[PDB]
This record gives sequence, C-alpha cells and structure tokens, in this order.
Amino acid sequence: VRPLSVALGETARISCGRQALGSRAVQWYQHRPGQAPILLIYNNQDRPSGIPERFSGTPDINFGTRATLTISGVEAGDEADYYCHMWDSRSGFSWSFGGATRLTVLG
Amino acid sequence: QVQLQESGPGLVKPSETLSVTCSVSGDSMNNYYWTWIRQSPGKGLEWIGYISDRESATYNPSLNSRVVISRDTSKNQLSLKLNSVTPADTAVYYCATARRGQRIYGVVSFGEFFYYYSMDVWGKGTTVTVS
Amino acid sequence: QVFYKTGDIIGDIRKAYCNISGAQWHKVLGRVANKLKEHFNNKTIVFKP
Ligand SMILES: *[C@@H]1O[C@H](CO)[C@@H](O[C@@H]2O[C@H](CO)[C@@H](O[C@@H]3O[C@H](CO)[C@@H](O[C@@H]4O[C@H](CO)[C@@H](O)[C@H](O)[C@H]4NC(C)=O)[C@H](O)[C@H]3NC(C)=O)[C@H](O)[C@H]2NC(C)=O)[C@H](O)[C@H]1NC(C)=O
Ligand SMILES: *[C@@H]1O[C@H](CO)[C@@H](O)[C@H](O)[C@H]1NC(C)=O
Ligand SMILES: *[C@@H]1O[C@H](CO)[C@@H](O)[C@H](O)[C@H]1NC(C)=O
Repeated sequence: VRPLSVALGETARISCGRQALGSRAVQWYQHRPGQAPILLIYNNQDRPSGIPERFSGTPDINFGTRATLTISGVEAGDEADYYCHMWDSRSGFSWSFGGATRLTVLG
Repeated sequence: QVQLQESGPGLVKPSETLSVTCSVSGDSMNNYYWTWIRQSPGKGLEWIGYISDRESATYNPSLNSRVVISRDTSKNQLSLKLNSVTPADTAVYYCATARRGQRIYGVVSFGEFFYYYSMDVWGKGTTVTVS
Repeated sequence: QVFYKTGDIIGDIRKAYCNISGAQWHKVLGRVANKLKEHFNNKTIVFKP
C-alpha cells in the first residue's frame, strides 16, 4: 500500500490499481476510521443520494480507458483512505477490495 | 433512518463459537442483500461472505465456510457464528447493505449480465480481541 | 511460412449471433406456408428445426 499525495486546494485524480479485463462497473468507498465509510460512486457514472458531486468517474465508453476517482482539494474527510472495487465480466465477483490509497496533506 | 449498531462481545475465547451481530433500525429487512465487513489491523478492507435475503449465504473460500450467518426475523439482526477462531481472524467487524445491480454488455438472452453490489450503508464498527 | 493463430480476446467474450426481425420473418414464413399449402393439398404446414 503506497499512498499518493494530493495538491493542496486542487482536485486530484487517482487511477484504480487493478486493471479491468472487460466492461467494468467500479465501486468507490471512502473509509472513515472510527466511523461508517461513505460510498462515493456506483457504476462509475452517478453519485449516490446524499453524496456531493465532488466525486466523479470516467465512463466505460470504449475500451482502453482507466477508471478514476475525483476529490475536492484536501480536508479531514479526504485524508482518510478510499478503495477502488473493480467489477469486470471475466474476473467475476471481486471478493477483495484491493490496495488502499490515502490522501496526505501538510503545510 | 437506519441506526446501525453492532453487538460487540469485546472478548472471545479462541476456538469457540462467536456471536457478533449488527442491529438494524427502521428499515425493511429483505430490502437489500446483507453483507459483512471485517478489517484486520494493518490490512486492507476485507469483505467476508454475504448472505442473500433468501437466506443463502455466499462464503469467502479463504474462510473455509467457518462463518455461519442467519438473519433473525424478530430482532432485525444479522447473527454471525464463527467457529474455531484464532487471534489472527478476530478483528473489527462492519455491517453493510448491498444493492444488487446488473451490468449488461451484450445480448441478455445468451447471458452476459454480471451482478455488482454497491455498499449503500457501512458499519460503525465493533472491535473484538481474543481473551 | 507464417501460421496465424487466435491468441486472446481483448475485452469481453461475446457469442456471435445473427439478428432477424420477427415480424418480417413471420410474415414471409406465412406467405411461404400458404404457397406450400397450394402445392401440398392444403395441409397444415409445420416448420421444425
Ligand atoms: C441483436 O439483437 C439483440 C437483441 O435481441 C441486441 O442486443 C443488445 O445489444 C446491445 C449491444 O449492442 C446491448 O446494449 C448494451 O447495453 C448496455 C447497458 O444497457 C450499454 O452499456 C453502456 O454504454 C457504455 C458501454 O459500451 C458505457 O459507457 C455505459 O456506462 C454503459 N451503461 C452503464 C449503465 O454502465 C450499451 O448500450 C451496450 N453495451 C455494450 C455495447 O457493451 C443491449 O443490452 C442488448 N439488448 C438485449 C435485449 O440483449 C443486439 O445489439 C443486436 N445486434 C445487432 C447487430 O443488431
Ligand atoms: C493459454 O495458456 C497459456 C499457458 O498456459 C497462457 O500463457 C495463455 O495466456 C492462455 N490463453 C488464454 C486465452 O487463456
Ligand atoms: C439490421 O440492420 C439494419 C441496418 O443496419 C436495420 O435497419 C435493421 O433493423 C436490423 N435488423 C435487426 C433485426 O436488427
């Protein structure tokens, strides 16, 4: 697990660690230490009810494109880890969430 | 609104049956597929096998079907029974709801739909250690 | 001499198929059934796979 730094006050895009073998419907969840994680994006297209538009994802149009998660600058909520959950036809069910990505902000 | 509270034993004797359960408030019991999350310290978010609303439980092959889950109709609770536990497996448990969605990439008649679950509600978390 | 083989599928695995409109096919098949009734003593015409 290697966290990626995010520019202060600027939106940053994180690419999913694992690679899809077909048409993909990713699931994004932002883990919260000591609290309930909040889901960010489902089907890589639309935000769940009650979730701000700050989180957006690439469409699955065509093949040869990698899903990404958008975040709004840096904050306490952004600092906590979030996961990319790949669902591709060939692999099947995705039992493991995968490697974690964390935001770090200082100064 | 679902006030997701998990019953936490806190201490469980190794190689003994476990009762780690999450309560659900003010929600339909069979509205969503029921799933559980267990995260070991110093590890990525790990999802253990979920149970359908039809009382059929998917099982993680790593767990070797040690976990047995049966949702209690009266108590609005997902009772988990874990047998032959070890200090390694015991960790924080999360209760979650999964919305089944199907993605179709071709002819449905042949069969090209795969079901993907979305974690609408996540667990508050209960930490259990061996005693 | 180069022998060209199938290596793998880049993307989804999808069965091959052929699409034929049901309305047009059944219209034409009804016409064929009537024309076969003309030559086959007005018997009921049964197409079977
Ligand atoms: C022959 O007839 C059959 C019907 O009997 C017909 O089958 C249909 O095939 C199309 C594909 O050609 C299917 O359309 C798929 O639908 C999905 C979701 O509904 C769509 O995927 C969206 O678009 C892109 C992916 O390409 C992505 O960016 C977007 O996010 C996707 N949506 C979501 C929510 O994720 C596409 O429109 C398409 N998927 C593809 C192309 O991978 C229909 O579902 C099929 N319908 C049935 C009933 O089976 C077939 O096309 C006909 N063929 C010819 C040549 O006429
Ligand atoms: C076929 O098998 C070989 C070796 O076992 C492997 O390298 C190759 O990727 C396989 N191809 C497919 C389509 O599975
Ligand atoms: C076949 O394709 C033609 C043009 O591409 C279209 O007009 C016709 O409706 C199609 N037929 C079927 C059965 O999809």
